[PDB]
Amino acid sequence: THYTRPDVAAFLAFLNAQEGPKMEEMPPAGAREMMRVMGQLADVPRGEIAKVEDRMIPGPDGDIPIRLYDNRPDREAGPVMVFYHGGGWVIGDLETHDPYCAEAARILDMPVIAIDYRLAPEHPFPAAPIDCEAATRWVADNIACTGLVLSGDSAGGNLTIVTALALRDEPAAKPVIAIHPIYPAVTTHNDWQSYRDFGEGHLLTEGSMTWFGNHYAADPADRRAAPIDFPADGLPPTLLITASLDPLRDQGRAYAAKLIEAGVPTTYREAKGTIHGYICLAQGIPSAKDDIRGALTVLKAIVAEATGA
Amino acid sequence: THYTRPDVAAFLAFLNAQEGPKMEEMPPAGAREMMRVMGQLADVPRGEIAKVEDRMIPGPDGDIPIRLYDNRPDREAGPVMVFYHGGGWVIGDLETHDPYCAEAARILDMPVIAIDYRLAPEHPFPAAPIDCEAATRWVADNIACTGLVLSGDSAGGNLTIVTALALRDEPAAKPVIAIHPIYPAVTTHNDWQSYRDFGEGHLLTEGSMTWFGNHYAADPADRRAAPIDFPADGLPPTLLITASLDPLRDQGRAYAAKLIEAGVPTTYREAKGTIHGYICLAQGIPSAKDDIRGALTVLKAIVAEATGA
Ligand SMILES: *[C@](=O)([N][C]C1=[C][C]=[C][C]=[C]1)C1=[C][C]=[C][C]=N1
Ligand SMILES: *[C@](=O)([N][C]C1=[C][C]=[C][C]=[C]1)C1=[C][C]=[C][C]=N1
Repeated sequence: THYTRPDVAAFLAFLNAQEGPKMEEMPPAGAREMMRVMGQLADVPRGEIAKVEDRMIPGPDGDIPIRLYDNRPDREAGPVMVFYHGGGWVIGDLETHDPYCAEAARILDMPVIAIDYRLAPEHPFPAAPIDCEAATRWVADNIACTGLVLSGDSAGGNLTIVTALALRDEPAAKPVIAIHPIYPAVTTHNDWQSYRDFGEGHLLTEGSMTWFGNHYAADPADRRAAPIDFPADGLPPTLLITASLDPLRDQGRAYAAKLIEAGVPTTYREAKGTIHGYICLAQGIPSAKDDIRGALTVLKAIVAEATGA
Repeated sequence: THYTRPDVAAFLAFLNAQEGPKMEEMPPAGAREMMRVMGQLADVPRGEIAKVEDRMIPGPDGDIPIRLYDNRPDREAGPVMVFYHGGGWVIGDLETHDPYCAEAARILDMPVIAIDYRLAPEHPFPAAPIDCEAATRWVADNIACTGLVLSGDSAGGNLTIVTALALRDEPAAKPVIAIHPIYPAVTTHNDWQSYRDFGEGHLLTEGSMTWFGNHYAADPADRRAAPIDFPADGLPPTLLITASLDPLRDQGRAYAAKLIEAGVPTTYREAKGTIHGYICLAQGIPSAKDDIRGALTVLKAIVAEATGA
C-alpha cells in the first residue's frame, strides 16, 4: 500500500465506477471533449477576476491563441507568468486550465498568459515547443513586464523546462526570473519505479501515456523531448512539484536533483497522497486547493526575492 | 575565474594579507582564539534581544552547556530551534556563533537553543553527535514547545543531519518539523570538484580541513560521520544552503539531491559568490546579512506551513 489522502481515494473510487470509454480508445477530438467534461464536473469555476482577454499573436506556423488573466490590470509593469497547459501534447486548451490560471493570477498578483499551442497528432513534435518558445518571446517583446515566470503542468511542465533552456541559450528581450514546472515530464522513457507502481488506477495510466506518446511522436534524442539528458546549468530559480502517486513522480525528482547538482536554486515540493492532474481537479479533490495555494505562495516568495534583488 | 562578489573579494584580500601562523599550524587552544578574534573583528554584535539565558543540562558524559535566545519570551508554546555551531568539531563555542543565534531568534520569532557540545581532540568522535542528540532529547523533554527545528553550520550542519536521522529512527517527545543545515559536511572524503577548485584562498582550506579531520578522528563508515552513505527517507522538510566558493559545496548539493530522490521536501539555496563561514562574517562581508535574512525568511515559511497543517 501507498499513502493516499482519503479525499483522493474517494475521487478515484468515483472515477473507477464511471462508465464510458478510456481516453486511449477514443479519437483525439473525443479525448479532448473528455478532458473538458472532466474539468466541468471536477474542477472549481474561474471565480471573480478583474480582467480576462483573448487574442491571437503571430507564430511561425500561423496565429497562436493566448489568454491573459490579471486581477490588478492597472499595475505597474512587473513579472508576468507564461503558462503552458498539459494534456500530453494532444489534449487540453485555454478552457481546461482556465480555473487554475485565474487562481494563479489571484494568488501571485501578476498577469498570467496562457498559450494555446499546437497539438498532436495534427501537429506532432516539435510544434508544441516551437509555439511555446515563439509565444514566450512575443510576450517579452510586446507585453509590459520586467521579467518572465514560466510554468505549466505535465506536458506543459516539459514545455516550461524546454522553453527555459531555449531562452537560457538565446535570451528573450526580458529574462526568465523563475520557472515552475508542475508534475512535469522530462524524458520519454518509462524506466521508473513510480511508473511501475502508479501506472494503473491513478488517472494517468500506462495506456494513456502510450497513446499520448504515439500521437506526439517525439524524437527521444532531442533536448525538447528529453531535457533530463542535457545540462541544466544556468537555468532560473525553479519550483518543481510532484504528486506522490504519479507515474511521473520519479522523473520529477530526478530533474530537481539534476538542477541542484548544476547549482540551480531549487525548491522541491511533493504533494503527498495525491495524483497526477490535481491542479484541474480542485472540486473533486478538495485537498488540491491546498496543494495549489501552497505551491503558489512559495512561488510568490521566489519571485519577490528575485524582484527585491 | 569563478564568480566572487566584490565584498567577498575584498574580505579575502584582507584575509590573505594577514601575518602569523595559519590555523593548521596551531594547537587547539590557538585555533579557538583565532576564531574568537575573527568574530570580534568581522561579525556583527548580538544586538538587542529580549532574553538570553545560560544553563547546564545533564548529558551522558557530564553537563552540557546550552544558551537560550528568545526575542518574545511570553510567547505561547510553539516550535523551538536547536542550533549546533560549526568549527570542524574542534573550535567554536556559544560566543563564536552568538550574533547569528540572536539574529535567528529575532527573524524566526522562535526560541533558539544553542548547544555547547564536546570538542575534539579532548573529546574525539563520537562525542559531538552524542552530546547533540542528548541535548536535543533534553530540550524536547524539558522545554515548552510543539516541535523542533534543527540547524547548524559546517560541522554543525553535519550534526543537524545526523541528529535528525537519530530522531527519525527513535522519536523524541516532540517531532522534528524542519531542518536547516548550513554549508554542511556530509562525508569524510574530498573527491569533489569544489574541493579542488576552492581548497585554497577561500578561508576553509585543504590544510584546515585536514587538521580538523585529524583531531576529530571520525570513523568514515559510521552514519554520524558520513550521512550521505545512508538512506534519507523520512527526514523532515529541509532547507539546505551552500556557498558557491566553498570546498564543501558539491557534497551539500549531493545531499540535497539525495533528499529529493528520497521524496523529502527540500529547498536548496546557493549563496552565489561567497564563501564558507559567511554566517559569522556579517560585518566583514556585508552581503552575508542578505544571505542570512534570505535563508531565515524561507525557513520561517517552511515552519509556518508545517504548523498550519
Ligand atoms: C501530461 O501532460 N498529462 C496531463 C493530464 C493527462 C490526463 C489527465 C489530466 C492531466 C503528460 C502525461 C504523460 C506524459 C507526458 N505528459
Ligand atoms: C566547519 O565546521 N567549518 C567551520 C569554520 C571553520 C573555520 C572558520 C570558520 C568556520 C567544517 C569545515 C570542514 C569540515 C567540517 N566542518
